Amino acid sequence: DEADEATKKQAKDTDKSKAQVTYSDTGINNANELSRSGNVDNEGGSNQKPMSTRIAEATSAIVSKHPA
Amino acid sequence: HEGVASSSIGKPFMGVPASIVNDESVVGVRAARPISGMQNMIQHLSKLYKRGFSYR
Amino acid sequence: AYIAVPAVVDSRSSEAIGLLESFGVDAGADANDVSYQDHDYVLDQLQYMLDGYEAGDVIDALVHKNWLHHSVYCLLPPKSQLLEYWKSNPSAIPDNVDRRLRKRLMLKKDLRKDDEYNQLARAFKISDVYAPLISSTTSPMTMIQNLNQGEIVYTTTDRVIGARILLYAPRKYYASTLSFTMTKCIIPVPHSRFNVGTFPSIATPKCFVMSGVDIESIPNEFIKLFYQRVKSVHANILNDISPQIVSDMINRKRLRSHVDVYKVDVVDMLFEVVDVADGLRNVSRKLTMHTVPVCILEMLGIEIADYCIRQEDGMLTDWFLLLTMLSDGLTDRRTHCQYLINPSSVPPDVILNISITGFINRHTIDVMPDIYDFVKPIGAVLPKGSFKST
Amino acid sequence: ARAAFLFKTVGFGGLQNVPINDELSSHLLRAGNSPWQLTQFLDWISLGRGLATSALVPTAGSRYYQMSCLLSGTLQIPFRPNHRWGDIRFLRLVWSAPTLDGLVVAPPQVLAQPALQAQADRVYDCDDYPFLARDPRFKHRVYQQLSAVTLLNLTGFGPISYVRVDEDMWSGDVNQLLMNYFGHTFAEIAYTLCQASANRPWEYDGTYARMTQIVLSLFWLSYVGVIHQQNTYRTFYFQCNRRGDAAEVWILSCSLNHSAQIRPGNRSLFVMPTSPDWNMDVNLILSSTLTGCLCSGSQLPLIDNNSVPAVSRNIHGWTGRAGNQLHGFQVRRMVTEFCDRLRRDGVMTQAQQNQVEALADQTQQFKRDKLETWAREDDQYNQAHPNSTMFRTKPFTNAQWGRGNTGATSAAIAALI
Amino acid sequence: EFISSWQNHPIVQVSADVENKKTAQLLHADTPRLVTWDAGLCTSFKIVPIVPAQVPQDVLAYTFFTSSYAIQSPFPEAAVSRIVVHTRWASNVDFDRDSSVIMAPPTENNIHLFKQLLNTETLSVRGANPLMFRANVLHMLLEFVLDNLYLNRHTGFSQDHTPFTEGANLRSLPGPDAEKWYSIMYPTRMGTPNVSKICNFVASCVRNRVGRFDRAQMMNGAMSEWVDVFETSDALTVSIRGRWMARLARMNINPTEIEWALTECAQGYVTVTSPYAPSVNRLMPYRISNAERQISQIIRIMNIGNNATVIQPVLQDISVLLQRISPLQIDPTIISNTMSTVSESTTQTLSPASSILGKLRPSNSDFSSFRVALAGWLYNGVVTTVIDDSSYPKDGGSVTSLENLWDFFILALALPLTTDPCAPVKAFMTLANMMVGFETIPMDNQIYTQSRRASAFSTPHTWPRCFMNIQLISPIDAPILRQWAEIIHRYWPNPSQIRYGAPNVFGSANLFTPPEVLLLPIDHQPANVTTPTLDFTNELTNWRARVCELMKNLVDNQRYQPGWTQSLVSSMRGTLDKLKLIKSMTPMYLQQLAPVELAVIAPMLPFPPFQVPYVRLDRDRVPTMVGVTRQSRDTITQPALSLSTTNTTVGVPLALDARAITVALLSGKYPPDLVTNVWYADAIYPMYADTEVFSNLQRDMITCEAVQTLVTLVAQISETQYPVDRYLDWIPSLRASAATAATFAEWVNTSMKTAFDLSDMLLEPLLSGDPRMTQLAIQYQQYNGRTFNIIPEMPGSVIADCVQLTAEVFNHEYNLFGIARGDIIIGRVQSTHLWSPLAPPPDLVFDRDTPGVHIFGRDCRISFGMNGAAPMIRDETGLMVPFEGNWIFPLALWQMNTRYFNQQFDAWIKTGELRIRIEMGAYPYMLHYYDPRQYANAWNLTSAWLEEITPTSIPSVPFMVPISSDHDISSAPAVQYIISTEYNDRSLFCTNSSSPQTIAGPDKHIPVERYNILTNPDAPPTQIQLPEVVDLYNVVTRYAYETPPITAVVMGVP
Amino acid sequence: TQSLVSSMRGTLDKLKLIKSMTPMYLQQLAPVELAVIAPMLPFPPFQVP
Repeated sequence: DEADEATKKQAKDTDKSKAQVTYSDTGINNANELSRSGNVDNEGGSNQKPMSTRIAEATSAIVSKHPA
Repeated sequence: HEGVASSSIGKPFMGVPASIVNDESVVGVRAARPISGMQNMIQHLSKLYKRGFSYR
Repeated sequence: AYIAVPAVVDSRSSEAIGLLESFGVDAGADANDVSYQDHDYVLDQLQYMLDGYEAGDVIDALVHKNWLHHSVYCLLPPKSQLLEYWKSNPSAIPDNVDRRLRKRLMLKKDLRKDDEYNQLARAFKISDVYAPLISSTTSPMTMIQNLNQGEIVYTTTDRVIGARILLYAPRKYYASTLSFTMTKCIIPVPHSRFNVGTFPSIATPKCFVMSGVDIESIPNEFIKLFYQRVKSVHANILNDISPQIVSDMINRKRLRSHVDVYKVDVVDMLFEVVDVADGLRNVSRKLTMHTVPVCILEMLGIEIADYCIRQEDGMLTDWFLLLTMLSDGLTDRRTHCQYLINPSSVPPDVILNISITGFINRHTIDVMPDIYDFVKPIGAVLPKGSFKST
Repeated sequence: ARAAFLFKTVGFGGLQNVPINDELSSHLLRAGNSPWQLTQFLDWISLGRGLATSALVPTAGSRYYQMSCLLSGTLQIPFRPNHRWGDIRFLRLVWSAPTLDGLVVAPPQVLAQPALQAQADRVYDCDDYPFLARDPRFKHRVYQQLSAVTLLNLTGFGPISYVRVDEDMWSGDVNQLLMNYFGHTFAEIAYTLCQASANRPWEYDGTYARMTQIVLSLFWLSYVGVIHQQNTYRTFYFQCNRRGDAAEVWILSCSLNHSAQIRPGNRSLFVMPTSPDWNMDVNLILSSTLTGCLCSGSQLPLIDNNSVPAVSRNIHGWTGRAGNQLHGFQVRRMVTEFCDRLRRDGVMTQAQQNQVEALADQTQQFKRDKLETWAREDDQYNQAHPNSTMFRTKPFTNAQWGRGNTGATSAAIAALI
Repeated sequence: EFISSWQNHPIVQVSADVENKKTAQLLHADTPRLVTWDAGLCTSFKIVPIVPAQVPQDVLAYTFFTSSYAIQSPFPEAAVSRIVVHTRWASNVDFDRDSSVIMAPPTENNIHLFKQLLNTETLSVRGANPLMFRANVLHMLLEFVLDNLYLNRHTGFSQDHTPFTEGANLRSLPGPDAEKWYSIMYPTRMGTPNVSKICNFVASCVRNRVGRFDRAQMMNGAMSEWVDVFETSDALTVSIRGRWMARLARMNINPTEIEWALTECAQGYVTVTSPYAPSVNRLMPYRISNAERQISQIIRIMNIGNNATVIQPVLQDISVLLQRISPLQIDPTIISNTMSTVSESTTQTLSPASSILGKLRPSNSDFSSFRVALAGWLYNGVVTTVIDDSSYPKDGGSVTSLENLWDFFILALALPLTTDPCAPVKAFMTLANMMVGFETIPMDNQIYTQSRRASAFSTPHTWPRCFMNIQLISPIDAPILRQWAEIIHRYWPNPSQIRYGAPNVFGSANLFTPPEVLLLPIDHQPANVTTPTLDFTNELTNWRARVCELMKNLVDNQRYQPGWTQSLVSSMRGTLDKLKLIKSMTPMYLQQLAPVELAVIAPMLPFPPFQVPYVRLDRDRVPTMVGVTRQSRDTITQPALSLSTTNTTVGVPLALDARAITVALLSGKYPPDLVTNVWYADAIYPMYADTEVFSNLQRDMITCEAVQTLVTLVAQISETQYPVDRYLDWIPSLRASAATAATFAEWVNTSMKTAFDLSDMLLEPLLSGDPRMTQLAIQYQQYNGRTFNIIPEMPGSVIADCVQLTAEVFNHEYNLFGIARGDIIIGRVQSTHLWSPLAPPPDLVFDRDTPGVHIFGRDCRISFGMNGAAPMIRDETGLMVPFEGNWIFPLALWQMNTRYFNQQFDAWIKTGELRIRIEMGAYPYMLHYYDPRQYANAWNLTSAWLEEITPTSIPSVPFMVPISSDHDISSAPAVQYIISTEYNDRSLFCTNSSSPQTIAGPDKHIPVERYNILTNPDAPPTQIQLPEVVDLYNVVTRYAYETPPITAVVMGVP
Repeated sequence: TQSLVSSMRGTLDKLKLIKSMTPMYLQQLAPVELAVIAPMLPFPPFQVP
């Protein structure tokens, strides 16, 4: 998606419908490329649930209350 | 309808196009089977043949 | 993030109606997060394609379509008509055209009997000027690949699929059919975080297919075929997510006109027969009852609980009988067979206490019988002993 | 390329018959009647992620030894001079089809007839059997497992592995294939390689054979400790997060920090463990299996006669008058050698070494106790039943629990580089 | 009048009907779903409360218990707790196997679980036939394994911010609620304020085994490849999923191999690329074994037997593909143009050109027959292509007829392209039939004489001796026939071979041929240029020339020419010359290009090629029979000894039209400027983007797995020829038959189809025979009598191995599954003691060796008492004894004499001194808890059980058990009647877990052995104790592997 | 006109290998049933060797 956006921006800058130079759809099989994303946290786990909410879950699991 | 199959799969006739309909003869599963030009034409003729005829 | 659902989706109608709510998705508050694609033109294009080719290869080709990338088809007239259209308004000729042809075309003179223009005319081929050409013989897979890579796909035929078709020349030159639904005028959208469409795709690993509706119960028949073929071929490489998962994805961080009256939402109910003859319990059988409208369920309050379905006299209760009549049948969960209830209290197989468990399949159907075309009397055939008086 | 196809059968560990019986044979053939059970063994060990166990198969080495015993006891029927395949029985079992495809229960007549009395330490030639001689592909497919069995049965210690270093092995195809295993473990690589070898026998100097040799060399160099993250062999090494654990996991890895200098030439040697605790080390058995699969068409160098018992001497394709020496080692001492080499290299500290030592000591204690208990149980069962004597694990002696030539073996492997 | 029997109308659960979708299955098959991910807990056992606690109480103040402070606890806080089996009771799956096994607490009825398969005659709803317990248990275990077949997924972690742990990393579960999971998963995290049993157990554990402890971080800013954690789970499911993962790992392949395989399959006409960089550990399981391929091929051949309609559409599809990718095309007017220039006279009544054009009638659709004839070359094992009988002359024809001459010409050109091995003999006999009367040859008998139709010579036995020995034909009497025979012998096409496929990844499915090899009935010579021109150095062109010159010789014969006008002779000679010199490109195309197209098409066919060797004129080597086997004979155990006589022949002939083939052979042209490499690079590229072969590999793997599982399961209840171990022989079972085996196999088939989400046929080809003796083999035979047979090797089955392991575990943990073991004793016991009936004191139990007992059996007779005497019953020794003492009864005796025995014995059991031991083996049980401070009697329950015993079913055995107490209580009398003969109380978990101790009643602390990892400080972290003990806390490995499609990693250059 | 050898052989093999229980019933149970019902008939059996 970033490559496609770069190509579109290049076309806009060059004032042409299509761009002579493209960052996407080249002849190179660059299929192992990786980019930073918000889906992976610093620990190597997934962010399907926020870290703050996970911490709240863990700390609420051990709460004790005043007797009646 | 069952004999006309094989030799006509997915290809029209008389200007009537092919189509896609439902199948539930097989027990427990009811999926979609594609029919040909003659098969679609027979499918449409069958409801008339099952209901009857109106006569002014 | 593209999510595929087993229903037809349109930009305005699916926004007006609660399609995600109909399937069971929780509310998303502001709707700026989601955007709906329109696939009705794609569906009629699919029917047109099926008229010529086989279903399987067209479906397989359409699987590899990236719905997050824009592209369009450009329909060209036949070769001769293109020559006359270039002879008129001679600014239309591209630079790729031969110099001799271009100069002769500017002749502004009757070129029928010059014979140099004529030998050039036999020599001319459209593929020389335009590289990507469908040419009415191209495979659907090649169509989808050329549509995925690039923006303009030139074609000389109208039997294509995947994108809108734009004319290249005035309608006079084109002698084809007047399929104005897919063909626009001769002269001449960002995606949100979530985009909802009909046809599933495997182009990118950010695509998802929504589960929760059984592939059997899909109302639309073409969508039923598409989903069947996709699931039967690419079963191991599809991302399936529950409606609860979809709702969580929609509301992760935020949470911490004329309307048709013949569309209803139905659910499948799961229950179990329980014998409580003694203080203990004995589970006898597991049953699922199909196609129960939700509005009657809300009216006659039913929750996950234990009920008795017989009265003091010994006959079935009115509410249970009405619910069974409204449903489309009962199936045994272990042995996938139709189940017929015993109306009497004769000891073999008497149901007296039931336990409701949950509801699984939720979708929208049309109550229109589709044969009630003219207003006429109704004659129903029902065998003897069918609680007619009740 | 190999020219002679010979193999050796297991020898009695003090008994008067092959140490296997009907119960063990049925448990082995529980899910498949094919005696060639390499894939079944691979499935049973479950990628070596944990300590596999069972009532009749306490360890992975136990199953390996039982497979060897079953093949040794069963193959002696078609290799009689008359070469008949289906007229006699061995433990209520008969071959199905002359092509040695499976074992089935004997017919009533054969059951009434007496069974075959097998012998110990027999050496056989594959080309003697007419069908094996006729069909080359069948012979090549069988000879992989036959070679693995021979490599296990050659001596009384654990299985034997082959280590070779040669710079000319590397090529473009080898690099391209090797780069694909960047994050996989040794067990997974061995699984894929073994399945590929089973599908197609390799040729003498093929890409798969060269890559297998390279992988074995890398694993053994990393195990000794010559190669690590700060000293790599063409930016490749093996990493183990918990050294001395009961079930160690090794991961292939690349690093751009430093590349060691390799002298030109071709060098090789033969390694084996001596301590009995090899029964609970999947990596060593998998390395031996890879060497056996290689032995199908590679013709490895000869093994010196003085390193093997008398009954294993002068095998046409395996042993010889002047050959390479076998280097044996002990796992617990090799752990200390690994730690010391890393500390001298300067990438480890005293506290880390102490922690590794403590963990290794605990693991050794546990394994020793379990093995002794199982041996005693086997002895008691043999005492109780005098007509169906068996062994569940390869017999060992008390002397094998001490350090042997571990220092010399470590020095030789280090000098390999 | 209360018939109650009409309602008993059974419904058959399996129906059989005529089957035509075998064609659809052969063209396309459903792919099993192998990869499924789980994000919940990897456990199948749960602890449930049975009796609530005793808070508040009059002894201990309420400020003691933690429930008063609302502190969450790992285990239920109750007076009684038990372990119950519930598969996937805590999981988050993306796909549902629907093979779940749920049980109820023992205080409820579970009889419905043991009456699922063959209890179609059990009228009652609370009873089951004790003679199918083994079958029901086997099906239950299979369901257990099938439901537990999943993979573990690595979700995510967070660090602990409380001093309860030393900053450990805790996993987060995806779901609506997580507070309960965070307390269930980690028992050791809880604090220990008081001296309750739970707190003591927690305080007796280590502190440094919780959460994650190992990771594989191979890249920065990316998900870890895998992790290892300590969490609640069970060893059985852990082991099962480990074996499943190992099986998939053995199938994993990498993109470079796929690239190489695709290139080698495409023969260099298509190029694909793969990346070269570090990656993220993809999982693409697609590699299987040649044995599996061969077994699937044999099963498909068995499915397609003797039925043409099942195989014809396959040939049609292949012809469509050939038409799409081939450069050869029909020339419209070549024949008419070449024949419009023959010199003729207009005063003749016969015109050879007009006659030949009328007989030919070219059409564009004629090429379809040619292409299906080409396609038929790959399946000569099951399909034999022949020339339709209508092509031959109606009455045999005559050489005086120009029309018959043209029929002979057409048939002669068309015949050598068929796969029928009798084509040369038919070609000879066509001319023989035409020249009967004109020339004579010696035949064999009076049946197959020279007047018999040429299409009737269809078997090798019918070859005439004069055909095999040319010297018998007289050079003077039959010169034309001798010439034709010599031409046939020295110019028939010679078979050859070509190489195809890339078996490195796809394996090889060849059976009777060496792998990677295709045979061809004509000679193949590779082309050396990419710009072809017309060439006449071909065997087919030579054949045409020889036929034309033979017809010229026949016309120029001096016994035939005088009957014709000179002009007609000249016109015929000119026509023959033009036919000989016609410019057709088809013979050269068939020699240089068609084999390449066949080779590039073959590897991606749904039905792999099945071939037998082509023989030219060697009659001794002609194949005459191809057969497959699926059963075994009386006592024959080795397939090599029963394949010869337990096989069914397969094969079918398919007819074609000679005219279409001849027209295609005579009219063929290339595009004006053709460059073969460019043309094929353009044509083949779209075809090589499909993955159906990759799907078919998985389908074959599942098929073989199912076959092995079926045989393994059937061996447990029947007698088979394969070695197997037994663990459930103590469970009663009936004497099975073929119908029982068929029903059991049908149930297994349905279960596996449901588990793997398949709607088409599976194991039904093998379900048409007695499944007690199954085997798979194939063979074929020659004319001289030699036979060649193939017996595939059977690969292992991870599913079958897992089922056997589950049986081994069940053999020790039967109690957790609701089943009791042993026998029962009925007799009155009255006391105030609080022992449990599931662990009775030894003195109450008596057995066959106990002195004084009376053992009863088959021949029981009861003699009534008279005048105050007592009634007596006959022992097996022969003595008659009164109704008192200790008796031993097999269950079947009471079952067959229920009412009489009840009426004669119930009073003495209730009040007298009679005690009876019923031998049962295995049975389901029920628990009823009673308060120990009040009177209680069990006579009602026992009498109900005894009276509802029936000769075809029994209900669950009821037990009466007291309730444990944690303080002093008074005692009250209690009356018991039923006890077990051995210990059957392994389901207990703890009693009074919230209280410091249990003063009265049965006592049971938390089992430390089930938590060996946490309670034994010097044990390896990855130790399991199967099958004796199932651990409830283990080490679990969770992965994050990716499963992309093939086209996402392998991209081909356009 | 067309060879039917393969079809005939296949049909005959299927008929030979059919899974009928009738011979087993005839040689095992039918004699027992006949012997059971024989002594109760109004017209006792009358047989010739």
